Amino acid sequence: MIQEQTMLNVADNSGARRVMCIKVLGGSHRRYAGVGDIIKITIKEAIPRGKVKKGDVLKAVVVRTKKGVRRPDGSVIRFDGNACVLLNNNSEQPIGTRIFGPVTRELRSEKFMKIISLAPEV
Amino acid sequence: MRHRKSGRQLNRNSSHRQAMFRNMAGSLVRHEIIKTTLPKAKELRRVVEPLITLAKTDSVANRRLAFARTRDNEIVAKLFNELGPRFASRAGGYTRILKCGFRAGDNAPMAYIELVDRSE
Amino acid sequence: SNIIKQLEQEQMKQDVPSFRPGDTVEVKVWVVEGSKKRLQAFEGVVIAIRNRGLHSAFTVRKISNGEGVERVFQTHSPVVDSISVKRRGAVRKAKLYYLRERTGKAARIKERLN
Amino acid sequence: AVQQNKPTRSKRGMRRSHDALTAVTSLSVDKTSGEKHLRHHITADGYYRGRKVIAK
Amino acid sequence: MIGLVGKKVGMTRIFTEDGVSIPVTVIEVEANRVTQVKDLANDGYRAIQVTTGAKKANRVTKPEAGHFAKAGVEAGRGLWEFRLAEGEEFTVGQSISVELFADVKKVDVTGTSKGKGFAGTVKRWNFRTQDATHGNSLSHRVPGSIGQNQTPGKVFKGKKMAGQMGNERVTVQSLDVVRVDAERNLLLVKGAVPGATGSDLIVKPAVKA
RNA sequence: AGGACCGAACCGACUAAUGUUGAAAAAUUAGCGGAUGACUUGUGGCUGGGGGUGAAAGGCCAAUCAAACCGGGAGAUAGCU
RNA sequence: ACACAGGUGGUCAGGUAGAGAAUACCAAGGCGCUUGAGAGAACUCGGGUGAAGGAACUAGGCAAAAUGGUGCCGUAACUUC
RNA sequence: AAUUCCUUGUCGGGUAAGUUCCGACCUGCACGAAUGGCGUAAUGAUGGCCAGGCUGUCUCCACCCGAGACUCAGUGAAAU
RNA sequence: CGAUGUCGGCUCAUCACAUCCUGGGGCUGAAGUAGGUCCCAAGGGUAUGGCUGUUCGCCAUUUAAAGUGGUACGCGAGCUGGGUUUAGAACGUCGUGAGACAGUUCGGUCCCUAUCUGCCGUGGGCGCUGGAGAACUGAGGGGGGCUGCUCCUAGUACGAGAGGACCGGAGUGGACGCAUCACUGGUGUUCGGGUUGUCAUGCCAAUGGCACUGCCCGGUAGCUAAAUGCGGAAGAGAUAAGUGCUGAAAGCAUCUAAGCACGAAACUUGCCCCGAGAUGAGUUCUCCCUGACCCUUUAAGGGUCCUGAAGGAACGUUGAAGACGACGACGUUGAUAGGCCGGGUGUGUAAGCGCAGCGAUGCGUUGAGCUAACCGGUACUAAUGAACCGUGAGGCUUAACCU
Ligand SMILES: [Mg+2]
Ligand SMILES: [Mg+2]
Ligand SMILES: [Mg+2]
Ligand SMILES: [Mg+2]
Ligand SMILES: [Mg+2]
Ligand SMILES: [Mg+2]
Ligand SMILES: [Mg+2]
Ligand SMILES: [Mg+2]
Ligand SMILES: [Mg+2]
Ligand SMILES: [Mg+2]
Ligand SMILES: [Mg+2]
Ligand SMILES: [Mg+2]
Ligand SMILES: [Mg+2]
Ligand SMILES: [Mg+2]
Ligand SMILES: [Mg+2]
Ligand SMILES: [Mg+2]
Ligand SMILES: [Mg+2]
Ligand SMILES: [Mg+2]
Ligand SMILES: [Mg+2]
Ligand SMILES: [Mg+2]
Ligand SMILES: [Mg+2]
Ligand SMILES: [Mg+2]
Ligand SMILES: [Mg+2]
Ligand SMILES: [Mg+2]
Ligand SMILES: [Mg+2]
Ligand SMILES: [Mg+2]
Ligand SMILES: [Mg+2]
Ligand SMILES: [Mg+2]
Ligand SMILES: [Mg+2]
Ligand SMILES: [Mg+2]
Ligand SMILES: [Mg+2]
Ligand SMILES: [Mg+2]
Ligand SMILES: [Mg+2]
Ligand SMILES: [Mg+2]
Ligand SMILES: [Mg+2]
Ligand SMILES: [Mg+2]
Ligand SMILES: [Mg+2]
Ligand SMILES: [Mg+2]
Ligand SMILES: [Mg+2]
Ligand SMILES: [Mg+2]
Ligand SMILES: [Mg+2]
Ligand SMILES: [Mg+2]
Ligand SMILES: [Mg+2]
Ligand SMILES: [Mg+2]
Ligand SMILES: [Mg+2]
Ligand SMILES: [Mg+2]
Ligand SMILES: [Mg+2]
Ligand SMILES: [Mg+2]
Ligand SMILES: [Mg+2]
Repeated sequence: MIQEQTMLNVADNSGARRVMCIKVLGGSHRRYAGVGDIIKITIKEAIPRGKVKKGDVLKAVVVRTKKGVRRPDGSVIRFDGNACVLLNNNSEQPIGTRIFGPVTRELRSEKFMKIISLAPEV
Repeated sequence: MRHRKSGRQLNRNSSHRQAMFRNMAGSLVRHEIIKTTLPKAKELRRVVEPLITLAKTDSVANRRLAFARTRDNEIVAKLFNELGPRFASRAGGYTRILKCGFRAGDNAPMAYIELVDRSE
Repeated sequence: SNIIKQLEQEQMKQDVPSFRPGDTVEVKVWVVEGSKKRLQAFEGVVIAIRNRGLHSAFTVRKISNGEGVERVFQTHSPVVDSISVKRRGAVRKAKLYYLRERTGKAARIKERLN
Repeated sequence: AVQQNKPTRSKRGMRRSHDALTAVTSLSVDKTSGEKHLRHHITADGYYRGRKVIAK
Repeated sequence: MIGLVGKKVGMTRIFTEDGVSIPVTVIEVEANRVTQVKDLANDGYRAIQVTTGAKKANRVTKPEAGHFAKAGVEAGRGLWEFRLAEGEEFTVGQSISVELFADVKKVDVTGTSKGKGFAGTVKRWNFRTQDATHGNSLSHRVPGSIGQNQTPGKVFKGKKMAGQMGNERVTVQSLDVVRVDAERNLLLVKGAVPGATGSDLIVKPAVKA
């Protein structure tokens, strides 16, 4: 349930530490991104020698949210914070090379197969 | 918007309702019959009859509880000592309403509510 | 309603082992890992139980790699292969939601032992 | 918001088209005391359906 | 084909072998008993009329009882007509079971939606509320402006305004039939249907593919 | 020690909602400034209308004030309605 | 103008908690405010709580929400010290 | 610039994006020395701008407790 | 000019089409992809932000698109009051000065209880020709009508290659709408618990009152969205622009003159809702009523006596029905409501007693006690025969049967 102005932690060695969502892509007037949806972010905080720098503007797939994900049997998987993984603009595809914290199987998404293949849990 | 909701707000707030019905189960019990508006009478049955029920079992717990509601020992004396054993074998409906016309000063529908045997 | 019970309890499990909020359970859950069905383990503290017949459920909280993961299971879903009590927990409160405001050390809950 | 023209007496009439009261037609007489009373209501001497309930 | 009348029992769920929770509306479908057939000849159209359930005799009227009597079926809570369709044929007194649907696959379900009483514009029409704050005077949930100016100089018919919402006929189309159990008078359809628990429903095979 | 600080009474009146045929011809409620000082208040006194008084706004001078109120000139005058 | 939510100087200062004449609860004393009875629609007023988000509102964070005590530790620029 | 018309001047900063803000430039339409000039610690219910927290301000509204509204009884207005 | 308040915003919209997107089509300096231009088309759809009072604009980032206009430059008895914005004040500039600016700057009261029209809801009356209960037919009216992306066909047609389709099919989304409460949650001042301060119930223990429900932690039913189900259609008809067949007028040509085939989100249908006050008041099924008298201007006349059905309605118990009316359930041959029993659920181990400890407090009895609107049962309580309204066989004419 991410929207414009939402802050997210990063889930990769991209160097971004805090990003802010400035657009929920994927449809006119579309209001929320969650599950594994692709938002557009600006970067509010990065480390000193990272692959990205603060004030950069690219995209990211969201991979963890406080709202979580429902499953075919009713159950829910929630997360304590909201996290995404930076993708570069004209390719989606992740900038980082490693992934942190758990991710959900919804990512099965062909193009995010990498993310799951990295990344500790679920 | 009410759907399936019980309980009558009697144009009061929660505490006041509680105070009044406490103050009025004690009345009906003391006098075995009292005259009130019809709505209050109908609600009274929900406060009072479960005191009676409670009194069908004498125990230090139940008396104390009875005292928590009511907060008056004469009355918790009467349930338990008299009323509990009266209604010992009757399953509920310890009370009965008799409608009885209209209040002069404001036209409120009145009714007597009385214990089912009185004699008093 | 009498029909509905008929329908519901003919769909309920008759071996949900006992547990209570504070307990630490390991839930084994069927999942399709790529091409494979296979059991998979989720272990954490039961911080809430919703008791409602076929709809009964429990929320199991667990600190995965630095931050929390809560999942609520649907006690009677075929997805839930088995439930196991790894440690009897001693708390007093139906819903242990205060543990969210707790990290690592303050999070710990006495063992029940008894 | 107030009227621009005075409404007519006829209109006053029509508006009161529905405030006739209705007389009751439900009085019954108690079998055991012969006082009138409304259906399902007690009598003024406290009779109801023959038995003398109340007693005030 | 024709449809039956039933009662909305409640909702629950059917868990599926492969870990899916299908949410279902439990509809009771006691046998429907034909109380009148109609044809071109006599009525100008073909259809069955049916009753279902039972009615306290003291609450059946002379006229109703007359009618029921004729078809020689016992009174039900009501009567409902289903349009016959060139081919379909039925006889007075015939009993129709829920097994009518043993297939069909989807069904349209009609009920009388729960009753929300006098609803304002926000609820009834999803009107979006004004500022709570910033100066608003007695105008949060109010409905805004309702016209233009001299031109119209009136309000247009069908204007979205506050009033009764709920408690009207509503159809919900193409719901999956999940189960048909005649022995039990059960029709399980996937998803919620109109009306509070206990009220009448009409199930017809879904008209749309 | 202090036209010192925080803060009740007391003095005030920055914001908002309510009220606007008001509970009230200026207020209520929540917040707000001063609160030993150029403070605040009781009683009585003095200044009078081209006059007063004014840490000055044309403020205030009995629900009012770029000239009070009352009575008079007076039926001012009204090429206007 | 009203049996008007306004205005009106002074004196008195009980108990518990409290720095306190704040504040909560009480004592003495005084009161329930001169239409009531029911309903539990919209909408208005006054409050409580609110998933995820967190100023994206708006002229403006207006309004809310938030902070809030005591004692230690400890506090930058700048400075008329 | 409480002063600048042209003007959202130009450049820099801050923002994802800043007709405002800050720092600069000097082309001051039309600053300037007790009609005081330029500074200035502290003070300020003073104006402008940023940020942390905070939130129903907002996405986008839900639910609940209360005074009206609504029904009965009594009284009984108003503008026009 | 004895008052037609205003820029922008908010809310709500409604038309036009000179069409922004989606649809059809002609030409193209159209290979494909993607464009250009024009014709047809108004069914639906048609952005959030930074800055500024702004509209606009510029900028950032979306989108299929971010249309242009009219509606007192739509909309202040609907909100706002930033701009405009009287009275205070200041700068600059003008003026000897009072002052002034169509320069700037800081501050700065937005009334109105709806009679009529209109509109949204909802009743009462009468009518529909004896009266009544139903179920209908369907004239008419309203709703709805949007679209991305991926996959197949196919790396195919096309192309030197880059790239990359038409037609058709399959999925899965966005926004929107409806319903629903099963799930996930919110709330849940009527359920349970903890706790601060104080007062009371003599005291202890145990309780209750007040302090925003004192403050909090949870939470049943219900309501509910963020929750989960469904929708937009396919099809059919007649068309627009357009593409054509046959074909003369005009030995040819010609889509047209006669004749014929096609052709779009527009139209009529198909889908949903209302719907016989459709006074052109329709149809079908069922139900009820089988006494006499008097008078007058003697006629579809007025009255009286007796009668009083079907049904309506009343009264009570009431409802996921509700402002009130209304609608539904039930009224003893009874589950309608309350109570009562059992169960669930919530809370989370009451009180009391005992044991340990100096004590706070622990442990045991104990998953205890309590537990609303819930589920399954149960006549204990309340739903008394009755009253009232509505009648007593139903006009004339013609026709077809019928004696
Ligand atoms: Mg109920
Ligand atoms: Mg009242
Ligand atoms: Mg309702
Ligand atoms: Mg809004
Ligand atoms: Mg106001
Ligand atoms: Mg308001
Ligand atoms: Mg006109
Ligand atoms: Mg001082
Ligand atoms: Mg104040
Ligand atoms: Mg002070
Ligand atoms: Mg004096
Ligand atoms: Mg004055
Ligand atoms: Mg003069
Ligand atoms: Mg004079
Ligand atoms: Mg003279
Ligand atoms: Mg004169
Ligand atoms: Mg008084
Ligand atoms: Mg007074
Ligand atoms: Mg005090
Ligand atoms: Mg009183
Ligand atoms: Mg709050
Ligand atoms: Mg919230
Ligand atoms: Mg939160
Ligand atoms: Mg934050
Ligand atoms: Mg904005
Ligand atoms: Mg903004
Ligand atoms: Mg504020
Ligand atoms: Mg506050
Ligand atoms: Mg500057
Ligand atoms: Mg900003
Ligand atoms: Mg100067
Ligand atoms: Mg100076
Ligand atoms: Mg209320
Ligand atoms: Mg009245
Ligand atoms: Mg006027
Ligand atoms: Mg056109
Ligand atoms: Mg051209
Ligand atoms: Mg205008
Ligand atoms: Mg106004
Ligand atoms: Mg201004
Ligand atoms: Mg709930
Ligand atoms: Mg004690
Ligand atoms: Mg008290
Ligand atoms: Mg209270
Ligand atoms: Mg030819
Ligand atoms: Mg219909
Ligand atoms: Mg129980
Ligand atoms: Mg039951
Ligand atoms: Mg007769």
